[PDB]
Amino acid sequence: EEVDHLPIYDLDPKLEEFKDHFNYRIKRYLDQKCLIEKHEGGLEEFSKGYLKFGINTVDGATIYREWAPAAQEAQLIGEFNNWNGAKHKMEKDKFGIWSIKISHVNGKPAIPHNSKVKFRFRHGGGAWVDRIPAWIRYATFDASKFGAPYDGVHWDPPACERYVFKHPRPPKPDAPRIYEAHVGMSGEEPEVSTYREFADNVLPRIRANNYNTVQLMAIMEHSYYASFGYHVTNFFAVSSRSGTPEDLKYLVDKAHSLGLRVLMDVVHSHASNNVTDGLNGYDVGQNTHESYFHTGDRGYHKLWDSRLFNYANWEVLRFLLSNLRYWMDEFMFDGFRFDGVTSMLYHHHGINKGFTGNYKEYFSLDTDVDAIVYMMLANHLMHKLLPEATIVAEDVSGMPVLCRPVDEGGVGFDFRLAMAIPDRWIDYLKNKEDRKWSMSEIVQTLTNRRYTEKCIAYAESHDDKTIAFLLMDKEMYTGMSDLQPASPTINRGIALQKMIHFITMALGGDGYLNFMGNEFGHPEWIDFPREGNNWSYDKCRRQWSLVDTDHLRYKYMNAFDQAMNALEEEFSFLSSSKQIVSDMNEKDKVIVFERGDLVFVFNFHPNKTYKGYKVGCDLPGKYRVALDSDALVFGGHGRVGHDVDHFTSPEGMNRPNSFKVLSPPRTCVAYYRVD
Repeated sequence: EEVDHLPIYDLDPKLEEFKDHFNYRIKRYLDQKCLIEKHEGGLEEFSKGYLKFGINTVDGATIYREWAPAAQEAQLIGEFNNWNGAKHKMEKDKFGIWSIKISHVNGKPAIPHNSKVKFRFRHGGGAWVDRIPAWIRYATFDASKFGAPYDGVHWDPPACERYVFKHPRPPKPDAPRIYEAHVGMSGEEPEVSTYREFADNVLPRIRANNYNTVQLMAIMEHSYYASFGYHVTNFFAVSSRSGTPEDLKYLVDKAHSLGLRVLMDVVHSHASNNVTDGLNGYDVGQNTHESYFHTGDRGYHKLWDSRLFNYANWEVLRFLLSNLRYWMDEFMFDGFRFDGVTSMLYHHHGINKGFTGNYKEYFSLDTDVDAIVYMMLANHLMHKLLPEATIVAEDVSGMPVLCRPVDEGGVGFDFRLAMAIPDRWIDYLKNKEDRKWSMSEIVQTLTNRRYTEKCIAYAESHDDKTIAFLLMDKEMYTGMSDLQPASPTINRGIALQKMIHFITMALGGDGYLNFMGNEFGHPEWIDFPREGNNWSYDKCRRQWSLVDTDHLRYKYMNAFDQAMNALEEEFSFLSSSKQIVSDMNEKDKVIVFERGDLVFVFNFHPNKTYKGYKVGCDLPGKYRVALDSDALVFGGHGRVGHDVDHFTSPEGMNRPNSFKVLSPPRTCVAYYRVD
């Protein structure tokens, strides 16, 4: 009844044209939520699946449950029964759920902590098929033959071997300033670094640079390291190559001790096609109703060579929804990024598309209502468990109401990534001479967004040449030493890196993201150990020594990043709806804008200094430098006086006031009004 007028219609009048689609979508959501409440005691109860599935201790007994309707026989095997499951046969209920209850022996659990287990089943009268339980919380590999392969590990450490959280979740910041990181490649050494090494060495740097949030990639277990965490095998398992689940808790608690929020990459967009180690091992040709995945084309993602979930399946909803609670409750995360949302939103998965902005592309028979219902239930659940959670969507398409609350009719995400921004910088840096850069085009890319929804801006992210390397290339290996004066190319590259980051932050959105190393213009690119590079770890690491060495110039880019984040912390401009681009000067290559209380002046001209350049502002009074890219501490030339007063003159009777500034070439300066 109330689904006749969704709040989203008042927010965007164009949406009402697609009332039929939203009618269908919202009713599907309501129906599914009602089913969950009727049969499973609500979303909060339904998402406690990990206390029911996998291996769990109960009074005097151990219970193991596994959903496998396609099997006719099933047993639990492991080191505990010498890999013979004859005395540990499971029984199958009418819903295709297999169970076994194993009595304690002298009050001791039958399956020792840190011991290997497998789900053993037979289908169609064939040989035993042995898989890792779908709800396993840890899975290890032996670096001798295969890889790998992986072993499911019962993780239930005794009291003195458990990590106990000491610190509370910090509060939700006014704007997320996000440091995106991958633990494995976070060390200096050409090796897989560990959770504890990241916590102890990298977390302090993140805090020192004034980030308030960590986006932690590659946590969900993945057998293929080069997948960057995207191709998940064991959804409930902390990736073992960097340590144990207790090591991850240590990392999260340490982040919290430093006042940092932690979000985890949630990959619910697909599953690895790895048959031996992952969920795909449960597909034995059965109907989709009896699988994690669709069948035929709908079951396969061509681009990711991966399997695609049937989001309408009861057990798939239990699995995924419980997975969210698992990470949130057990590991104390402050939220998540859902990766591959674009693929989830459409049956074509947005592959090599192509989105025009026409609403017909968003609301049609290509819209995946199954997946949207799941994400709606997910967002309703997560924000109920943790009201201050931040949930980010990775969506390139620009789907309307993706980031409006479920109660409005939206999908329920808090932020989307501003995924169009990095493409603009790449094209400009690779293909366009500095003199042909359009100031309006830069502004368009940064500002052409949905203003009823929040976004996280970033100049570059993982996936290859960095902005700094596009700017400076081979010259970085010699030119970054302060032992000789900077060349014109080094001076240009350092200047523009700061400017590109700063305009992206200030104009691009309502939050900011930076990938590990890019804050100081880390050289080269990221390359994981693959077959095509002969399993090299050379570019699968971070050269912290570059930023730690005082006789290098990376410190200059790092200092600016620190100051930029500190500036946001002081003035709160990311969380301000006041955004006015007052000057786009194509001839002079100048952009002037206001964000919140700050007036920003960007001079992209290669060589020209503008004395007494008139810039518009809102409030009259006395202005001074708030942040100056040309300061010597940021490796600039020190041409802009920080103690210089800039008095305003009245305008009118398109800004009401103005002052005059000095603007040297390739500089960005933010000015504030003196109280």
